[PDB]
Amino acid sequence: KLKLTYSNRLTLPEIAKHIVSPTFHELEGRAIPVTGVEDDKEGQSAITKPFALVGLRIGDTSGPAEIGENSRINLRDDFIIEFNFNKDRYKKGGAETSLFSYYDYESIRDRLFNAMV
Amino acid sequence: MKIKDRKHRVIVCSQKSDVDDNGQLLISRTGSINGWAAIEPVKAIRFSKDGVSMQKDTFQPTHDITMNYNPDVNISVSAWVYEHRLKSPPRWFKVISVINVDECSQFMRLRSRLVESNDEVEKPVS
Amino acid sequence: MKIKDRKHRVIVCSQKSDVDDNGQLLISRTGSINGWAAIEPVKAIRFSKDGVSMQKDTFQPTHDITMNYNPDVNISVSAWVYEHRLKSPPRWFKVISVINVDECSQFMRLRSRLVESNDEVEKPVS
Amino acid sequence: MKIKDRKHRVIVCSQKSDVDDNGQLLISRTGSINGWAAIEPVKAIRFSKDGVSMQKDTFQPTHDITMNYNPDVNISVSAWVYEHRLKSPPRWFKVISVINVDECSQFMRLRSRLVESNDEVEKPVS
Amino acid sequence: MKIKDRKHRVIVCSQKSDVDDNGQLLISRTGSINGWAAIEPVKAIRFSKDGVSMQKDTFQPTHDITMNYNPDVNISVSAWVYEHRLKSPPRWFKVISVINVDECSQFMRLRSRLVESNDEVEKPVS
Amino acid sequence: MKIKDRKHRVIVCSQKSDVDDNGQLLISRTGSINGWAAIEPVKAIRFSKDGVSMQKDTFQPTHDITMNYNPDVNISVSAWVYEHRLKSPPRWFKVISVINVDECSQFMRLRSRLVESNDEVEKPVS
Amino acid sequence: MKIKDRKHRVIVCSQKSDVDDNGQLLISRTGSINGWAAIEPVKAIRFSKDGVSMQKDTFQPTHDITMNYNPDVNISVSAWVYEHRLKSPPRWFKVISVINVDECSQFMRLRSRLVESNDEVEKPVS
Repeated sequence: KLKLTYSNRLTLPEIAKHIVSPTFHELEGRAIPVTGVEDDKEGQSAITKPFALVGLRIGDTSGPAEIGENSRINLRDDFIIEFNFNKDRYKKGGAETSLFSYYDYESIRDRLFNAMV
Repeated sequence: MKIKDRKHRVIVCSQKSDVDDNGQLLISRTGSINGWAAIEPVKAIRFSKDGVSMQKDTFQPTHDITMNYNPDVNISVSAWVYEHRLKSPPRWFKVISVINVDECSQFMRLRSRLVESNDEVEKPVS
Repeated sequence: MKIKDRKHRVIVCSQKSDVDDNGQLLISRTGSINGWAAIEPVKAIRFSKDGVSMQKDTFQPTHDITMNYNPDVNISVSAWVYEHRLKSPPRWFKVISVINVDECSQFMRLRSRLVESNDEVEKPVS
Repeated sequence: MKIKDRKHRVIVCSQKSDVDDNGQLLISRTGSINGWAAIEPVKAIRFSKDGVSMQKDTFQPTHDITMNYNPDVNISVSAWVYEHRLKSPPRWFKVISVINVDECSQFMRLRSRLVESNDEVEKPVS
Repeated sequence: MKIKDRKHRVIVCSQKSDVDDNGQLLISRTGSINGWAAIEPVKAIRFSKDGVSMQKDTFQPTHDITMNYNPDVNISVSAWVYEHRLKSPPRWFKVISVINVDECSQFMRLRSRLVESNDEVEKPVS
Repeated sequence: MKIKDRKHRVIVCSQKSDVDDNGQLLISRTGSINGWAAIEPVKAIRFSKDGVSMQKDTFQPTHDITMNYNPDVNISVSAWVYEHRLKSPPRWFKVISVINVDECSQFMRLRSRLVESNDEVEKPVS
Repeated sequence: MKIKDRKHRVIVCSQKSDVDDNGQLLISRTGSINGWAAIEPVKAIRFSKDGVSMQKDTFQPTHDITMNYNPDVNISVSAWVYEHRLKSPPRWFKVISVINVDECSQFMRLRSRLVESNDEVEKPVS
């Protein structure tokens, strides 16, 4: 088995290493944790496709979080997994497929959820 | 406009589309006009690994195309433009709007968005 | 363009990247084109203690680079630029977008953002 | 405004409208002023399959029409303009606003939006 | 400014207003200055059936009126302007703001908004 | 800045303020500099019945005042300007900001907002 | 740029800072470069009672300073600039960003914001 940094939660690198990389073979790795989605439209897009980023959204609390006082402490972590894929265009019958067309996400969702479960 | 300017040779096409069984949309484009034309850039471009232009806000043009005005033609939304050159790969333009050089009605100027430029581009249906 | 303008000698590179075991991102950059080029500034720069540019809005270009148009090249997102000068520290430019000087198709102009300038900068993989 | 400019021949009209039994609104256009005019484009146009302009912000003018100032006229909201040509299909303009070339009060300029251009356009009620 | 420019003859009036018994507001206007003036348009106008202007942002001026600077006059908010012409219907301007042509203090320029132009316009109280 | 320009004669004052017993604020202004100056308008004005300006966003200037630079002076927020003319009523300016014509350090230019112009204006404390 | 322009004499400094025991932030600054410079204003300023500038957004440059380009120097964020003049009080500038006049690499231009000008200004640590 693996060895976890903590007993009951996973840091983003752990996600990118153990939930994303082993499931999606399309990504030859390239499950890259990042500080946040900030340098986007011309900094990160150059990465080879397909690839997936993992980045914190905001740290938050789900209830009482008074430090020190002898009561439980609850914490929340919002993080986002963003993929990137090309487009297949099979051009059947002397006609191309349009640059915009339905793309299958249900399969990706099912695979991801099954792995998380 | 002067005669010498129109260096480029272009083919104007019309779009017909339908639906595959899988639900994805199919495009086929038919050549309708032939002639020389003059082309000017208006905006920068960013190419993906295979030259398909990447930009939001599809409605803004990038290249200006001018050719002889034709009273017997009725350009519309479904237009396109095609160009095959000596060495550089072919290219597809999408036509946005239209404008006479003036109401003198001598030359028709199109505003276009560049889409693709690579060896695999489909050539217009004759 | 005039011949005398192209003072600067540059090396154009392509990017290759992967993931370390620790999850961090590693970048490898390969020389692919070499030639003289002319450079112009467009915007001011703010240097950290080691000269790495500080600015958000990464789509903002800073320097314009012009060089001979090459029909057999297909610039794309993953481009870079490298320049080693007589005394000044090396510098890396990141290519944002491309544009022909005109559809005359003689000279290729790049829009770039400066990244680094210091002695520790790596040199392009030959 | 030199004499030779006023190439185009136009028919100015006033609108009269009412309600059908079905609730749909009916428009009738009447010819009232005759003369020559000069026309200048100001903005691009996008034509549907049958030439009816497609644009939001209906207050935006497209073509500037100039003709002789007439002190005995009271151009107002309900104005239109009609024009028939040698080969090109007829066209309807909608008048947005009016302006004297100057308070010299010699020539009346109209700001207009193009609407239709096709063979089925109704001709002004004489 | 040259002498010949001041084609137009205008009457400058002050406003006096009160309340009817019905609760509506009544306006009265008094002639106070006579002289020639020069006028220049700035913006297009949209006329209702009886030529009363129609604009939001009522503070936006349309016409600039220029005439001799008078140190003994104190133009203020309640100003107006009246003009009766050879054939054209009378017209009322409302004064938005004032400006010296320069601190040379020779000519006073007014920014104005057009209001009405028709045969029923009230003429200034003598 | 040619000599002849400085038509206007002005007095520069400093503001001293305190509180009345009723809580209302009191102003006192003391002449500190006198000399010829040149004045230029920058924006229109809208006068109340007694000529007090009507503006929000008071930080924007209206008139540009230029006079000889003085290294032994330190203009600051609390400045004012006063001007009494041959026939026109006295006027108060409020100083927004300062600027050298250039770092040549010869002429000091102020940006000011006009406040009042009427016969009842207080004259600067001698 | 011509030789004669560089009227002004300036001292370029670097900043080192630490924390007092009370929590206050202490700044000390040392001169590092000597030379002449040319200075131009870009924006008006308004002084407090002792000449410390008041400004929002705190990094919109006001004065442009130009001097000889030095390839052996690496300007960074922590820069400052000093100027002691014949009669006027000494002044501090804060360096916002840097730019070569051109990639000809002959002259270095700094975008700067003025801060202080009064007799009590600390002079650079030699």
